[PDB]
Amino acid sequence: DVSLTPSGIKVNDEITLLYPALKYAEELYLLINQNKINFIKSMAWPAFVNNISDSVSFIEQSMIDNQNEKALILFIKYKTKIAGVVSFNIIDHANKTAYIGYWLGANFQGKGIVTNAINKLIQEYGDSGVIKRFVIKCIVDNKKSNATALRCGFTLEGVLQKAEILNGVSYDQNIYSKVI
Ligand SMILES: CC(C)(COP(=O)(O)OP(=O)(O)OC[C@H]1O[C@@H](n2cnc3c(N)ncnc32)[C@H](O)[C@@H]1OP(=O)(O)O)[C@@H](O)C(=O)NCCC(=O)NCCS
Ligand SMILES: CC(=O)N[C@@H](CC(=O)O)C(=O)N[P@@](=O)(OCCCN)OC[C@H]1O[C@@H](n2cnc3c(N)ncnc32)[C@H](O)[C@@H]1O
Repeated sequence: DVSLTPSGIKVNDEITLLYPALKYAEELYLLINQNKINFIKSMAWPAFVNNISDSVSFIEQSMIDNQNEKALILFIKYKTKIAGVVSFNIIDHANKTAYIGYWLGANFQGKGIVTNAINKLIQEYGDSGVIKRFVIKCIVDNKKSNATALRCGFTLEGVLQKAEILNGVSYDQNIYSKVI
């Protein structure tokens, strides 16, 4: 499979999902910083990304989790730029289940980048038999994330009451799955 390269997973001509590395810390940090105000509306961690050292620490932990298959954290490269992150936040091997996370900088939204990334990951891990069940959880009022889940052919399974806390406030999540 020529799409599986040493540096990452080639999705298409414009998108590669990069294995984390320290060389990305500066660009990743700058991207998060640029999007902090908007990102704080949908995720709990951006509020606390205050220096490049925070992105270094995130990269170091992500590499440890990747090594041990606890998670799969990938940095989305679109053309020449880091565009965001796509992940299996959790890989449950015993139950062949992966829980998916994602974000894109504002300048990279509206381009199908995360939908293409997710489709590629499901082909690679799902059609190979490693993962049987893929899961997306997202706050009910997160319009774009819900649209992405549906665009990727996931099915709504239910609503998880008060399941995600942002800034001390609990929000309901939709839980979506795609089963192989
Ligand atoms: C959720 C998030 C990743 C969605 O980004 P996105 O760009 O809409 O993601 P997709 O890859 O699904 O792209 C779909 C959009 O691209 C358009 N598009 C353009 N080219 C496309 C292609 N090749 N394929 C599919 N869609 C394409 C679609 O029309 C759609 O745009 P629209 O919203 O104007 O209808 C983004 O809003 C984000 O990062 N938000 C903040 C963080 C966050 O909420 N994360 C998830 C927490 S649950
Ligand atoms: C997104 C989605 O579909 N569902 C939701 C809801 C859910 O699953 O509970 C979700 O996963 N939300 P999320 O904010 O938290 C993940 C932990 C859940 N407890 O992660 C979003 C992205 O941010 C990345 N990410 C996390 N920390 C990061 C950091 N410090 N720097 C850069 N990227 C980071 C991460 O790798 C992922 O790709």
